[PDB]
Amino acid sequence: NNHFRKHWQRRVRCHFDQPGKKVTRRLARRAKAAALAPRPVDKLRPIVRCPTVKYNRRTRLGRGFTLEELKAAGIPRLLAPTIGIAVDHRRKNLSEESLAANVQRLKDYKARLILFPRKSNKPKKADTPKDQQTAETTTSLRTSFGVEQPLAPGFTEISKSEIPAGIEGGAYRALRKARSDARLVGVREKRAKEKAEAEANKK
Amino acid sequence: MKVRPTVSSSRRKARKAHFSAPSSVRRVIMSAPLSKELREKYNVRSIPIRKGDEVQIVRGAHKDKEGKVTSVYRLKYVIHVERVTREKATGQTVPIGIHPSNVVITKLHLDKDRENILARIKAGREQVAKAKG
Amino acid sequence: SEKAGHQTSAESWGTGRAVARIPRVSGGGTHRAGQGAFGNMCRSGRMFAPTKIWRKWHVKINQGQKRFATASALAASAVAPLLMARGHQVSTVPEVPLVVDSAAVAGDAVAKTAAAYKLLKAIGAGPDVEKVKKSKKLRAGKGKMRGRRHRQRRGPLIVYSPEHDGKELVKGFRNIPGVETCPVDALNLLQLAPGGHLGRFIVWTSAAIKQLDAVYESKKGFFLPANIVSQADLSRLINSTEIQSVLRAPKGEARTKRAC
RNA sequence: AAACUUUCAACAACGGAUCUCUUGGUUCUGGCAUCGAUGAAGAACGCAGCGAAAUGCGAUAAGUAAUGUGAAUUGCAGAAUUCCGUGAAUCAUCGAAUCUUUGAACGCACAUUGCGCCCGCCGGUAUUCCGGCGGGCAUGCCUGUUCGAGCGUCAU
RNA sequence: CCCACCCAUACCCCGCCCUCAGGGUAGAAACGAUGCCCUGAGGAGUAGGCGGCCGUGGAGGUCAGUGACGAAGCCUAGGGCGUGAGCCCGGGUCGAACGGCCUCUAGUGCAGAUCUUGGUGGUAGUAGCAAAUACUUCAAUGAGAACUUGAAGGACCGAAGUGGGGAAAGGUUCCAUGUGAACAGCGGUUGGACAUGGGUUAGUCGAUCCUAAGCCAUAGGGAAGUUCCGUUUCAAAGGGGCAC
RNA sequence: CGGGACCGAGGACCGCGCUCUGCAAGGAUGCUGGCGUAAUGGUCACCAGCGACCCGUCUUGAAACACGGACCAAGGAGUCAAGGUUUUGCGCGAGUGUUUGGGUGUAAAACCCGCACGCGUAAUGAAAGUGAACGUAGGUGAGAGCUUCGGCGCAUCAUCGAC
RNA sequence: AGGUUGACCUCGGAUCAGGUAGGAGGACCCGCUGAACUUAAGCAUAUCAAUAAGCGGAGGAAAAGAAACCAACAGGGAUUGCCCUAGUAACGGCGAGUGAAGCGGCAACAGCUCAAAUUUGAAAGCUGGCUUCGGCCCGCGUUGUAAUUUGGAGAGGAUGCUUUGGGCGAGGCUCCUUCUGAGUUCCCUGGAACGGGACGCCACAGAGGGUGAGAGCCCCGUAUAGUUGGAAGCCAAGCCUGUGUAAAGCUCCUUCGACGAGUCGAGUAGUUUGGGAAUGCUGCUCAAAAUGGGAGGUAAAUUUCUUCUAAAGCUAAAUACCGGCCAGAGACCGAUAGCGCACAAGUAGAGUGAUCGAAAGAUGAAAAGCACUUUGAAAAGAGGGUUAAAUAGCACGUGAAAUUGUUGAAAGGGAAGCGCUUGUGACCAGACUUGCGCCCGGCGGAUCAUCCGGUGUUCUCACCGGUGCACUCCGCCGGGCUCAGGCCAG
Repeated sequence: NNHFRKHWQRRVRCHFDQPGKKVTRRLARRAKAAALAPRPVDKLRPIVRCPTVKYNRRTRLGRGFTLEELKAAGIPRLLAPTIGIAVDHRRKNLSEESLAANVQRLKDYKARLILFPRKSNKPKKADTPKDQQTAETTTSLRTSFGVEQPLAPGFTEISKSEIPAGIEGGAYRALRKARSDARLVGVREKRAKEKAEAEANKK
Repeated sequence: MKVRPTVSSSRRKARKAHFSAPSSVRRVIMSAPLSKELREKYNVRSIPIRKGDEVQIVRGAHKDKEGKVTSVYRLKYVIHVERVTREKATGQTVPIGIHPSNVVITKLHLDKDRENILARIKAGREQVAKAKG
Repeated sequence: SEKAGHQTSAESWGTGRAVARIPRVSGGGTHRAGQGAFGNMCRSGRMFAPTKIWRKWHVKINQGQKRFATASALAASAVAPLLMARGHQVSTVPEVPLVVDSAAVAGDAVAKTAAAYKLLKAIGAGPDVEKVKKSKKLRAGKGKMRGRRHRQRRGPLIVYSPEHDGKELVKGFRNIPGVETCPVDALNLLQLAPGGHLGRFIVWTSAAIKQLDAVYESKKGFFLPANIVSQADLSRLINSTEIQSVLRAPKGEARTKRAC
């Protein structure tokens, strides 16, 4: 299995510039941090659950918070990207757990947020006062607001008295019954119409 | 060891720059040390050499000879000193090439540009010594 | 260059009676016309198997093996016979491994090269420094014209703690030839075993000596290895009573008499 | 015996190997975004006291202005530099200029230094003739101005 | 049929080399133990397989390495070591760098390929240097004259010329003065050679103008397009006069 | 009992012995002469006796034929990458792999970091799917090593069973 | 006057006023067009390859890009790129072969603008011209220029709170500029120290180069903080003032809620893809709809469900880079190498032309490149200088081999060359020269044995300081003796 039957030597890519590109990326990150100081270098990201059954056991960072999440957290959608909150309008909240977790995340960020006034001589009501403007700050929201518990806890201790009785008939038999019912859902409903029609005809 | 990224330790580039330097760079390259009493007088170690200076040769076969700098021939990096010459076959007198790093300047041809040069070198040396002190 | 030896128009003159069937440069009016081309045996031709940039230049080494080798070189640097076997002048060194108090190096104590050199002379690395100083020689070969003009021996390596000793001692020790400096948390095997030969002379600071155990405890996935031999003294093992009390009688001597 | 041929050695030839060198290649890495009708890239022809080329330049022609440096250039000739200076230099920088005939190449042509047209200025006795100088005259398309054409639609 | 004698790398005895096999060698006075000691057997080799060593360019370490009181290279009827590839020294020459050891690395080892480039032999002072009838005398110049010049003679082209002029092509070869080498398949004082200068004057001679065979713009139509057709077209494609 | 040739390996003692003050018994010593240098030895040139086809290359079984080679100097031809497979060394080991990336740096080096991921840890079936202990993880015969001398029996092989 | 006088529409002219396009470059980028050699035994499917050549068009990047997406999960959420998915799903004569995508980790992150609405109580919009810089005109435009809305919504209501404009600006950063440490100390070799020895010094500088041979301190530079002078930008802690005519945000809602057509889609043909049942593009024919439409990788009907919202448009970054410009490097090459080119090299030269295309580096530290004499017509030769060296003479560092000349030695009756072994001649390397041990005699000295103290060690061995008083130790010179010594031999 050697795919060398084309003119492969004309598009061979080497990577001698790997440390130089790392140096260039680090210089760009330092310049971005110096330009964005005292704001963090990145935006706040929500916690979302990965698709498919292979990866639905793990959570990660998403693109941006939903409009419903921002509305529940009390942050207007025009203010949100101006104070370092990423906003996604395509994502929806199909369940209450992820919505509540992201609302709590937004509330923690808003509680830890320091908002400087646009004009220093005229502070506003929603603006952080100068005597609380000084504190120890963070510049990495991916570090200070990462995914703390990506997977579920793999070990838990319970007392011997509260051991559940489990599914009657066994877990293996329950799985087999579920598969059999899923395969036979249509035929049983068809013979249900057939029995109903026979009863209506010969009532 | 050099640290700056604009500095090259390439021998090829160094030799190309040295042997293809223009006249204003060759003037800086063709520098000579001052004498001792000139060094305590002006607080200057080295100056670019020029016509009319008085030098003492301290290296080569014409060591301890003194004379006036009659020519500064920058095209082969040579100064022509008075009476430090030789004869041809015919007996005619031709000057002998001396590199400026093999002489020491004992008397300066002083004009106001040279005074400004000496004054600013002395001021720079003093302010560096004061800053590092 | 990938086009070297191929920027010509040349064709062979065919099978005949006079010349060989190498491709010959067409045209006329110049010395190049009729001359051979495209062959590795030809003048002004392409070589056999031209060198490519996608040769494997870098070698991937297991981090466990790197840490093993670094620990082995560190252990070899505490053995004074290996220090002499690697060519170091350590006869006046008071103790191996050499530990100097951090008060002599911390801050700007040895930020000056004269102060650093005086400290080396006081602690006894002076003969090694002088050996490196007078070992300077001009290189034999093309490295002189390719930027490697001189060769000299390796002197002491000073291992320090950047948190407690600072980093101005690096500037102090920089200009002394052969003297190298290293933080305790970034130890380099290329410095600990120069040329693959064990027993580098190391000047330690007290802070680095203290921090070495934390450094080797902070290496994740690596423990200090277990040796396959517990007692390295083969003479004691062989001539111990436990082995010698169960041996047979010797069946001969070192020299055997000729029978016939 | 010599000559001749061959062998060995020393010196001298022929030739340019070897060794050492290297203002050059080759490969990698880092940085930057900037040609042209306000006439590019390229081509031709010229320019130095004494040059054919390379280099630089354009009839302001190995160059001008400006800024800086501060005493050269050099093969010869000849001049310097009030050296206590509006200043040497085949010097550096470079923001002001000059920039021949061409070339996308633009009046029509060009295998011709060919032939025109429009408008000014100057000179020769010159309202008419002759000569010189200066500024213009390509195509496609856009916006606008102005002059128009057509029972194409109307009003009157 | 008999006796004696000759000699193969065969057989016997001895020495030495290598390989293989079998033993010994630590309460170490003990060893490049990867060593040493003892004993025995064996020895050809293509394709092919394997091991060890020698050499070259470069890199890390090391030898407190060699060197202008002479590095590298080169020459040597001069020596030493190795079975060998090779290593080392002496002598001469020469002028600026180079080597030993352990690892690392490769564009790493030549008698061939009608190779590749460059250089040089025998042939060999050889084949030739014989078409176009042909040269000779005196003087001058000069170092030198068959092939320079002047004169004196003899000849040839024979007007479809070995003459006097042009078109194409060339580009200074034209003229004067001077000239070492090179070239003129000899010779050269001569030269279309070399060096420095000079020389081409138009209203009337040609070009320039006209159109021929033909070629190229424009309108317009094709073509992804570089561009193709089109040259009078399915174009609003312009001249003159008069005016109270 | 004579006559002659070639050879002298080893390097304190040990042993087998005998003809036993010692010896011919597990390998040469003793005495004497000339010379002490080109005398021995070595290198080069040449003569002499004997010996001795010109090298590759190709062909088949082999020669012959054929093809290349006037001479000399310098180049001049199984390399590099990717992916397998077996063996050697090394680290870790039911795990292993830092180097896509991040941190850091005396800055293309070195040092440090971890999520995912690759391979392995389970197979079989076209698929739906299902999924590896009756037993000190079995019986019998071998089997190194150990043993309290009764046996216990590694690796591995044959064979009958179990999942 | 109406047979006139005009308003429009369309189409023209002008060296009209003002503008723009072309060509170059093209390594990387966006498209079009498009092979064959090769690999399949050969060979029309295929492979090479959706590649080379050809054509059009940009920029510092381009392109793509804010879902008519992926999915089927507890759902992710614009684009790009790296790792992985994965040599996997899948396609494939007679098989050679080909070959993605979702998820996941990371680099980088950024979002928006129109058409479809009546401003209708006032085209509120804009090009150009003239300006006294206040404006005023000629026009464009109602077959629609501003404000408002873009699906995430929005419009209309209700409702009560919040939001905003200017001007300085300390200070900081970027780019050129002045300036920076220490021996030419003594001796030797040498033509020349930059070599060797001695004594110093500097080092946030012992990188590199030059200087008559290997220079940290002779010179340029090199390291580090700064320090002079100048311009243009950007960031920025703070501080002065206007305040609500206007716009803007948040919460809730009866109602309304326009959303891109020869397009989507279908058939067919060509081409392409892993999508030769599930791909994309183009041509021809047909040709839509309003909870409609697209997709949901096996054809169809029916009933559901999930996801977005096409046929209009913009947008940095992470990514590419054999072209250009500036720079730094290398276990690369060292003049037949390395680019064809280290040199007046894309030059000389060849070809009608398209094109083809070399050879060629090194005197010496410094020309000091040979005065003068003499012989030659001259080139040159010989003396004689110059140099450290001419055994460096502009044929020039070193100067191999083939091949040649001279000198010296030798062999040769139709080949030489080679092996074994003598011999002759020529020329050489070794070895040897005496060592060691005793016995006398003569000198010069007491680091002889024992004891004491100190010190170190291997803890019983040593060294050091006092003690020897010469029958004891150590050197030197004369004699004698033994042993061992080189080559060839009996």
